[PDB]
Amino acid sequence: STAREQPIFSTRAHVFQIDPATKRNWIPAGKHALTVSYFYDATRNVYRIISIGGAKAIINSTVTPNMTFTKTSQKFGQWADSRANTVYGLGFASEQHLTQFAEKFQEVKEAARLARE
Repeated sequence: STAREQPIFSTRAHVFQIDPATKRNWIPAGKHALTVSYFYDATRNVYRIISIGGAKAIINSTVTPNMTFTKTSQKFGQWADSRANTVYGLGFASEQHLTQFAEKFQEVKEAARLARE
């Protein structure tokens, strides 16, 4: 619990990102399903969504007080990251998995809100 980086939640999902030019077409990021997790950075007092693929951080989004995750199908969800200047999309294996990720997003945003004070 005293770790610099504390794992919070991990799940599997295929990752995508909206095309930066028109923000209409979805572009797969790392074709295969990857582990997507929420971590608590005790060094910066922030929560982050991280996903590693091909020795690269396909996702490293800091969860801010007004960042929102929206379900756009029964198994897909997305969120805009204004800091990173992109939009991430996740395709889960089931509706239950999407629900799990979304509920954790909300629980973690609450922390960020209090974290911001």
